[PDB]
Amino acid sequence: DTKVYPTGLTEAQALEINDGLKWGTRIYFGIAVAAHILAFILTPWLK
Amino acid sequence: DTKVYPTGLTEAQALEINDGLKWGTRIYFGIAVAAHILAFILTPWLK
Amino acid sequence: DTKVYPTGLTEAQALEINDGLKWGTRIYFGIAVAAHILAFILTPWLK
Amino acid sequence: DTKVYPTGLTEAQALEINDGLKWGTRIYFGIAVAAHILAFILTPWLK
Amino acid sequence: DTKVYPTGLTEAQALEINDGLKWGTRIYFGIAVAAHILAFILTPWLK
Amino acid sequence: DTKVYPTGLTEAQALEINDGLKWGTRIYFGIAVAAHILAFILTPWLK
Amino acid sequence: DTKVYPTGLTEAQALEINDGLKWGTRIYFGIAVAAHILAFILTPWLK
Amino acid sequence: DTKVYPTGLTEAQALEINDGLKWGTRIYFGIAVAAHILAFILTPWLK
Amino acid sequence: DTKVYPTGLTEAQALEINDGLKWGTRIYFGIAVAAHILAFILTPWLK
Amino acid sequence: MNEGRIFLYVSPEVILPIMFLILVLTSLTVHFAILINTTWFGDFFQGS
Amino acid sequence: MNEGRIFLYVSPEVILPIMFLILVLTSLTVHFAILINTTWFGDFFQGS
Amino acid sequence: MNEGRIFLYVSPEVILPIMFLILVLTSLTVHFAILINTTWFGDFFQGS
Amino acid sequence: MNEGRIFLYVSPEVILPIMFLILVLTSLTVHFAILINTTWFGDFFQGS
Amino acid sequence: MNEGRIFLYVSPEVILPIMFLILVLTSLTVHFAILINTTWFGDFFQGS
Amino acid sequence: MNEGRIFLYVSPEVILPIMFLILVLTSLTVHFAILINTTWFGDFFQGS
Amino acid sequence: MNEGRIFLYVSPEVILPIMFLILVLTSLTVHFAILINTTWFGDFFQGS
Amino acid sequence: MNEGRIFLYVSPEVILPIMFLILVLTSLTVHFAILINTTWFGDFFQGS
Amino acid sequence: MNEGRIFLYVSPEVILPIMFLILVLTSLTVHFAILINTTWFGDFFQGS
Ligand code: BCL
Ligand code: BCL
Ligand code: BCL
Ligand SMILES: COC(C)(C)C/C=C/C(C)=C\C=C/C(C=O)=C/C=C/C(C)=C/C=C/C=C(C)/C=C/C=C(C)/C=C/C1=C(C)C[C@@H](O)CC1(C)C
Ligand SMILES: COC(C)(C)C/C=C/C(C)=C\C=C/C(C=O)=C/C=C/C(C)=C/C=C/C=C(C)/C=C/C=C(C)/C=C/C1=C(C)C[C@@H](O)CC1(C)C
Ligand SMILES: COC(C)(C)C/C=C/C(C)=C\C=C/C(C=O)=C/C=C/C(C)=C/C=C/C=C(C)/C=C/C=C(C)/C=C/C1=C(C)C[C@@H](O)CC1(C)C
Ligand SMILES: COC(C)(C)C/C=C/C(C)=C\C=C/C(C=O)=C/C=C/C(C)=C/C=C/C=C(C)/C=C/C=C(C)/C=C/C1=C(C)C[C@@H](O)CC1(C)C
Ligand SMILES: COC(C)(C)C/C=C/C(C)=C\C=C/C(C=O)=C/C=C/C(C)=C/C=C/C=C(C)/C=C/C=C(C)/C=C/C1=C(C)C[C@@H](O)CC1(C)C
Ligand SMILES: COC(C)(C)C/C=C/C(C)=C\C=C/C(C=O)=C/C=C/C(C)=C/C=C/C=C(C)/C=C/C=C(C)/C=C/C1=C(C)C[C@@H](O)CC1(C)C
Ligand SMILES: COC(C)(C)C/C=C/C(C)=C\C=C/C(C=O)=C/C=C/C(C)=C/C=C/C=C(C)/C=C/C=C(C)/C=C/C1=C(C)C[C@@H](O)CC1(C)C
Ligand SMILES: COC(C)(C)C/C=C/C(C)=C\C=C/C(C=O)=C/C=C/C(C)=C/C=C/C=C(C)/C=C/C=C(C)/C=C/C1=C(C)C[C@@H](O)CC1(C)C
Ligand SMILES: COC(C)(C)C/C=C/C(C)=C\C=C/C(C=O)=C/C=C/C(C)=C/C=C/C=C(C)/C=C/C=C(C)/C=C/C1=C(C)C[C@@H](O)CC1(C)C
Repeated sequence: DTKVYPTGLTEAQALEINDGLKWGTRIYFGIAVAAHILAFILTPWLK
Repeated sequence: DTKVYPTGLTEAQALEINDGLKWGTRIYFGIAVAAHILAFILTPWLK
Repeated sequence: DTKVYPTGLTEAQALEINDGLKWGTRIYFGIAVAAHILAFILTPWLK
Repeated sequence: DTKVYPTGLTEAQALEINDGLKWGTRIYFGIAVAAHILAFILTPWLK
Repeated sequence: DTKVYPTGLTEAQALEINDGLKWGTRIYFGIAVAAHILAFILTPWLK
Repeated sequence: DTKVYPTGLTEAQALEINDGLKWGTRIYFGIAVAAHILAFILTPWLK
Repeated sequence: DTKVYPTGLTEAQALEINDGLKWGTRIYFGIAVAAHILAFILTPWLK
Repeated sequence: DTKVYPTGLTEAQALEINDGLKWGTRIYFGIAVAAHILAFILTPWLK
Repeated sequence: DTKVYPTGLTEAQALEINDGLKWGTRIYFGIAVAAHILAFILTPWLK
Repeated sequence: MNEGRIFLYVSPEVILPIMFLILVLTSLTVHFAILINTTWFGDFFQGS
Repeated sequence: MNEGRIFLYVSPEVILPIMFLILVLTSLTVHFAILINTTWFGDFFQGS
Repeated sequence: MNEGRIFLYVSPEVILPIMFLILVLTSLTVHFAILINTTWFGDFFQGS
Repeated sequence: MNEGRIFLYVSPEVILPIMFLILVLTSLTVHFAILINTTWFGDFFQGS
Repeated sequence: MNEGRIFLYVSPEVILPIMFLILVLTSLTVHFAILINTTWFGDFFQGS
Repeated sequence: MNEGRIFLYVSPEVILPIMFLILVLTSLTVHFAILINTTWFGDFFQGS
Repeated sequence: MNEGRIFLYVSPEVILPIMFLILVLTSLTVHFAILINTTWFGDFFQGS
Repeated sequence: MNEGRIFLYVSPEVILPIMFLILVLTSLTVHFAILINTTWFGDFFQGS
Repeated sequence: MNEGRIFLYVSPEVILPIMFLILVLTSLTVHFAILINTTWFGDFFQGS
């Protein structure tokens, strides 16, 4: 709960960074899904 | 508050940098929208 | 035990990193096997 | 005021650098405008 | 013995690293021999 | 005056470096003008 | 003797590194001679 | 005199480094002139 | 004498490195002359 | 079994810029591959 | 969920120059792709 | 034998980003090789 | 808002050389693109 | 003789990542050379 | 306005070598462009 | 004369990895040159 | 004006190796340009 | 004049690896130029 690791961070900080990356990844995935649906509709791909 | 992180910055400074990036991104987006409208008008693209 | 090596880590930490790499490698292998089965089904590869 | 930031500079110094870059960008812009007028006159571009 | 060298390691640690590299090289060689036998059987090479 | 900036130099030293660059740029420009005159005379360029 | 040079090594250590490089170079040369004899026998080179 | 600059050198040291560079450039120029004369004599250049 | 320069070496050590480079370059030149004679004999160069 | 503990051993200042660079390069690579290996996306640029 | 906290773990001196380089290279890549894959913008350069 | 001890002599901050780069570049290389050396996957991009 | 505060977080010694390199490379890129994609500026070099 | 003593003079953190990079690049080079210089392995990719 | 004060913020040891590299590369680029895009300077090399 | 004394002036951690890189790249260069400039070794890969 | 005072602000360890690198690269570039853009020096290598 | 004094201002650990790399690359460049610009040495490789 208080240990400082060689990188200079604690477990809570490292887990916060991980949760942040996961949340940004979900937003990116949503935008990518929308873009892929638009590409399927418009571009001559997958049909 | 008044807590120094491994990068040497506080939360307020990090959030100010974020707001700065967001403000510059909006100005860039406005200029890019104007440029894309001009491209649509002049170039043979999307026509 | 409790010995700090030139990298600044102990044996337990180094083994934890190894176990994590092995676990992530197994997840990657599972996804890769699924992807290769899909490729075999959907592509002309391997007849 | 009289505050040293993680880069080792104060607000006045950082604003002086910004004013310097802005002042130089205007001389660069003037020379670029003159060069573009000369290019328009002498080259087949925009004709 | 117990002597620390410029890299920060002792003779025992340096020899352990050497033994580790040698041990891994043999597994790599075994997998490579299996792969080369499979290549000889399946590919037109050496035929 | 007598102030040391984050680069380790005073204003007099920084202005000395600027004056040196400006002085060398003029000799470079003179040699370049001579070379361009020779090129105009001896090459098909600008004729 | 017992003198530490700017690299952090004594003369005996530097000479040990040199003798090691020379011994490894001789082993490499032997393997390369064997490989070149095999190449001469099998490949059309020098024929 | 006796003044140490941010590079860790005094003025006399830097000046004699400059004199050394000039002497080396003069020797290089002599060899280059000889090589260019030989090239003019032997190669189909400037003929 | 006994003066340590910004590189951490004395003049005697620097001159020793220079003499070593000259001796190595002489050996390299001898081998290169032998190789060039062999090339002249065996290759269509200079013939 | 928390992968975030990787940030206790690899500093985010070193790895996060690397993955941002890799994300940018991968997106540019997908776009370039589709641009090169198709007739459309290159006719969409051309217009009419 | 504040994305400014990325600057508490990644130094702005490391990431901001990298993203500026990415922005410049991406703009140059868009311009180069359009230049290569179109007849105009290359005829606009040519003029008449 | 215990290969995790490779992290007692090689810092994870140096080696782990390198192998992550290796993963990314190797996957891109496999995809690029298949893209270049096949007619499909390039006709799948083309569609119809 | 004051963008000069970007120098309180990004060292000028790191960003200013990078932007100078960007300016030089961008000017060279414009010149090279016009050189490649036009008949003039390449006939101006040729002369007569 | 004991070649492990090289790790007393070359830090493993510097040499081991370099040799890992060499191994990866060498395997990729062998695969790429065989891919380029053969009709099979490129027809195996193609399938039927 | 004195443009020498940039040396109070950008270390000359960092910027001066960079600008020397820029000068060299720019001169070589001009020479290479003229070499490639002309018949002379390439016939002057050939001579007769 | 004793060339090992070079290790008293050039740190082995800097020069030994460089020479290992040189050895690897030189061997790969010899192999690549023979591969490119011969009909065999490229027919040996092909087999029959 | 003594141009030797450039070493009071730029460390020789940074500029002298760099200028040696440009010297080598420029000599190689002149040689390569002459080799590519002429028929001799490429017929001198061939001999007879 | 003693050129060895170049090692009192340029550390041998910085310059000597650079000149070794230059020597290796220059020898490889000479060999590559001979290989490319001749019919022999490329017929000597293939033999008969
Ligand atoms: C493709 C068909 C169109 C076209 C339509 C598009 C569309 C649509 C858009 C653009 C965009 C841009 N186009 Mg375009 N564009 C065309 C042709 C051009 C040509 C040309 C040669 O014809 C020029 C030069 C440009 C230029 C530009 C810029 C105005 C802008 C790039 C934004 C960016 O990301 O910059 C990145 C920055 C760089 C590449 C260089 C960075 C410069 C830095 C800041 C230099 C700093 C100097 C420093 C202070 C010096 C320090 C010195 C030391 C202190 C000593 N285009 C044509 C004909 N273009 C976009 C835009 O407007 O975004 C705002 C946009 O949306
Ligand atoms: C050439 C004709 C043959 C063939 C015959 C040969 C022969 C003969 C051999 C191989 C070898 C290999 N071949 Mg082959 N091979 C063929 C076609 C392929 C194709 C394909 C697309 O068809 C694949 C993918 C492979 C793959 C392989 C590997 C199994 C192996 C490479 C060894 C190596 O040095 O790896 C180098 C490693 C890499 C390139 C990637 C490294 C991966 C690293 C470890 C990733 C680490 C992840 C890290 C933990 C992630 C961290 C993330 C953060 C913590 C967040 N081959 C064909 C058809 N091949 C060899 C072998 O088996 O040696 C063991 C071997 O002897
Ligand atoms: C050219 C016509 C001939 C031929 C004749 C020649 C002749 C003649 C010679 C060779 C030489 C070699 N040839 Mg050949 N060779 C041919 C075709 C091949 C082919 C092939 C695909 O067919 C292979 C793979 C080889 C391979 C080789 C090697 C055995 C050797 C390279 C020496 C060297 O400098 O290595 C450099 C090293 C590398 C390139 C890779 C380095 C590997 C490192 C050590 C990996 C370390 C892994 C590390 C421990 C992992 C760490 C992981 C972390 C700790 C996690 N040749 C053909 C058919 N070849 C030479 C030799 O025998 O020298 C000894 C030699 O004299
Ligand atoms: C080569 O051939 C081709 C054709 C190209 C095919 C090959 C393609 C290949 C091999 C691969 C393709 C793609 C690929 C894979 O594989 C893509 C993966 C994309 C991913 C995972 C994107 C993820 C994005 C995540 C982002 C942007 C996260 C940002 C988070 C930020 C900035 C901050 C978050 C936060 C933090 C820190 C603190 C919290 O307090 C608050 C909060 C704000 C939450
Ligand atoms: C490869 O194939 C092709 C054809 C190229 C297609 C592929 C294209 C692809 C994949 C992508 C394309 C583009 C893309 C994406 O995706 C672009 C995104 C652009 C963005 C987000 C630009 C943003 C710019 C923001 C800027 C300049 C902000 C600057 C702010 C500054 C300097 C300072 C602000 C401030 C600060 C700090 C302190 C405050 O006190 C005061 C204040 C002044 C506020
Ligand atoms: C060149 O020609 C072509 C055609 C391309 C053919 C050539 C192909 C070749 C040569 C090779 C191809 C491929 C190849 C080989 O070889 C691939 C190998 C892939 C591998 C090994 C992937 C492995 C992934 C592992 C991952 C992502 C692990 C992540 C673990 C993480 C992030 C963390 C875990 C954890 C840790 C640490 C700390 C604990 O506190 C908590 C815990 C959660 C436990
Ligand atoms: C790729 O396809 C092609 C065809 C190329 C098309 C693509 C083109 C694209 C994408 C982009 C093109 C161009 C572009 C964008 O976008 C250009 C922008 C240029 C700019 C902004 C230049 C600015 C220059 C500013 C300079 C040199 C300022 C210098 C100031 C200095 C050195 C010092 C000033 C001072 C300081 C510090 C201290 C004070 O006390 C005193 C003072 C003296 C004041
Ligand atoms: C260019 O033209 C072409 C066609 C390509 C032909 C050219 C080809 C050429 C020139 C060369 C080809 C190949 C080649 C030429 O050598 C290959 C050599 C491969 C080798 C030597 C691989 C070796 C691998 C070794 C590994 C992975 C070892 C790992 C060990 C690890 C990670 C750890 C071990 C351990 C340690 C530390 C601590 C202990 O407590 C416990 C233990 C677990 C033991
Ligand atoms: C593809 O497009 C092509 C065809 C390439 C065309 C495009 C070309 C383009 C875009 C650009 C071309 C060129 C260009 C631009 O723009 C050139 C500019 C050149 C310049 C500015 C050169 C300047 C040189 C200055 C020098 C060498 C100064 C040296 C001074 C020194 C070493 C020292 C002086 C001194 C100092 C410090 C300390 C004092 O105590 C003593 C003192 C002695 C005073
Ligand atoms: C470009 O055109 C082509 C066609 C390619 C032609 C061009 C080719 C050219 C220009 C050149 C070709 C090749 C060439 C040149 O020139 C090759 C030279 C190879 C050499 C010198 C290899 C030497 C290898 C030596 C090795 C591996 C030594 C390792 C020793 C080690 C790791 C350790 C030893 C030890 C030490 C430290 C400590 C002791 O206690 C114990 C001990 C164990 C002893
Ligand atoms: C594509 O375009 C092509 C075709 C390439 C044509 C374009 C070509 C272009 C643009 C340019 C070409 C060339 C060029 C320009 O411009 C060349 C200039 C070369 C020069 C200046 C070489 C100089 C060399 C000087 C040397 C080696 C000096 C070394 C001195 C040393 C090591 C030491 C000396 C000493 C010192 C320190 C201490 C003292 O106590 C004792 C002393 C011993 C004195
Ligand atoms: C581009 O177009 C092509 C066709 C390629 C033509 C172009 C070619 C061009 C431009 C140039 C070609 C070549 C060239 C130029 O110019 C070559 C020069 C080669 C030279 C100088 C090689 C020199 C080697 C010297 C060596 C290896 C010395 C090593 C000495 C060592 C390691 C140690 C010695 C010692 C020391 C320290 C300590 C003492 O106690 C003991 C002692 C043991 C003494």
